Amino acid sequence: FKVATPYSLYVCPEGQNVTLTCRLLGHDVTFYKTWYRSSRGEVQTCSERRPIRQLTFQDLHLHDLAQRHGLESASDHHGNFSITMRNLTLLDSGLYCCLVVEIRHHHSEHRVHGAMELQVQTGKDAPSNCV
Amino acid sequence: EIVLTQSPGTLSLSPGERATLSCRASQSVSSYLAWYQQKPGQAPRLLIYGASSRATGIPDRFSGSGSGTDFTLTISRLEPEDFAVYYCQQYGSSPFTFGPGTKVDIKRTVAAPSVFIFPPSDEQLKSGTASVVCLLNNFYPREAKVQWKVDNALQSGNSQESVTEQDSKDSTYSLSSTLTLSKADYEKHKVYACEVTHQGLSSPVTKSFNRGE
Amino acid sequence: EVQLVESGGGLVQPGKSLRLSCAASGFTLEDYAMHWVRQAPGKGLEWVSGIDWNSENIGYADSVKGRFTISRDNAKNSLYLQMNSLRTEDTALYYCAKVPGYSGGWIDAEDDWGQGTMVTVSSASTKGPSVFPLAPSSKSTSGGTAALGCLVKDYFPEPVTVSWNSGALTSGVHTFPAVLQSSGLYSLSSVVTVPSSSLGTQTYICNVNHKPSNTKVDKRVEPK
Ligand SMILES: *[C@@H]1O[C@H](CO)[C@@H](O)[C@H](O)[C@H]1NC(C)=O
Repeated sequence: FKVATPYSLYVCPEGQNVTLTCRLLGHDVTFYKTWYRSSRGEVQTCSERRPIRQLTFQDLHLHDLAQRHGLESASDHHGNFSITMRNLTLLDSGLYCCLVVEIRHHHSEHRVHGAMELQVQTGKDAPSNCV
Repeated sequence: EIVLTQSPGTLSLSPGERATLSCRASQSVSSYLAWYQQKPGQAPRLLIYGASSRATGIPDRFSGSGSGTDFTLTISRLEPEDFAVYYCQQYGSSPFTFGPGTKVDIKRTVAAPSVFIFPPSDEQLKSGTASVVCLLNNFYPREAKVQWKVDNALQSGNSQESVTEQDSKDSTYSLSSTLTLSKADYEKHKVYACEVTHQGLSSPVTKSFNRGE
Repeated sequence: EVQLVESGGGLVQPGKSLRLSCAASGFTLEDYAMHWVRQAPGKGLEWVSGIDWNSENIGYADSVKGRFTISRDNAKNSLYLQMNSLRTEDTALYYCAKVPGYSGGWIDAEDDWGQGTMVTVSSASTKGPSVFPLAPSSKSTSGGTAALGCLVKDYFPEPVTVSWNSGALTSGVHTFPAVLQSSGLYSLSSVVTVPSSSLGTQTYICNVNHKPSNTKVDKRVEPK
């Protein structure tokens, strides 16, 4: 199985709402999906796992707790899965990671992740709306 | 600390019946309440997590319910393979202590044992000890009496018994009684017998051998 | 395909130390909370310790706090249990498990357990078993069925395992629970019921393993 990331970079102004998305590309097989972010260091990588607005990859796995921090983890029937981040701040900038775990019950486990960069801007150079 | 209790301690039911298992907590559980099934010689298996969610591969006949301090595991259409100990456990607040478990036994028809007697081997004799083994095979109920007779004389304190756990398929038990004597003591006598009493036997069954035959 | 391999168990003098390890294959440990659960023979399950994926949240059963230390190495997909000041009360089969607790629901529907490793805390010495045949006889045959077995005598500590014909013979087998003899050594018997007519057309061998003494005995059980 593969994970597709339609967008590599998301450039948003502050106060806006953004939806980051990933696509799961295809008997006792089940898929577990979630999100996290890289650490805010010099090099951003999905091998680093940090919570998003203090919500862990366990908290965000596929509601009320996420809603309090302006987050919503959701999915489609067509492999698509996403995280909505409301009322964006400069601090939200960084590398975001969508994680998928394929479980063949008591037999095997395979894990794949996708990555996308989110840049939140303010001032003269900042874009008009999420684009 | 959250202390769990389980009731009943033992449940004995016929296949097809409904088993109702209870788990009580000394204080409200976070619903981070799990149920585990453990069969003899095997690691436990998770059946229920989150008080009512079935683990992957668990049949629909296993159902978890309840909240706060009162939790229930219902096993409908009980099967002979369901012979096991069922444990509840809370995993929301450390220590994640288990409940004491409920032993689920299977009821079945009376089955008389098949009795076999084994003399000590020549190999064991050249070590100074003689072990005489009596086997009671595939019987029900578990209650049985094995008496040892050496030249028609009833024995005492020289025997130990061991019993299997209820069989997952036929719901029977098997038992071994071992008589331990010194080689000199074993060589002093001729007739070695084990006399078996059981509900399935209208009269006791005696199995015997003559030493050096 | 998926397994949790345990090691480091066995016989240990009271007051001494032992380090158990539990390594995963078929799946990675990096996302999961891992736990140690023990069980004294014939007793209930007892949670020992738990550790979350990033070694932040750690818990211990009261009786092991201070003496035992749980740790993990996600790069080696390994879980550890450093056990100090070991007591006879610590004698048990120790399981490692990928189960709920510090998991946050990830992934609670899927559990995985190690096969368990026996830890025996005793001042007694290791002792390999003596295996004797329980010979089938013409007079002992009942309803066209012969019973035969192996008497596994005088070993320490537990456990011994018995298989028949290298695992090819499983149906009709009964391996009795061990009995502690007055000498302080264990004994057990393993029996099988076969057709009496198969005595001349099949060979019966019990395979007795006693890992604590690095012992394996293959004993042929012939009619006598
Ligand atoms: C963001 O989402 C909330 C909740 O759906 C909505 O009320 C609000 O108008 C949105 N803000 C923007 C800038 O779109």
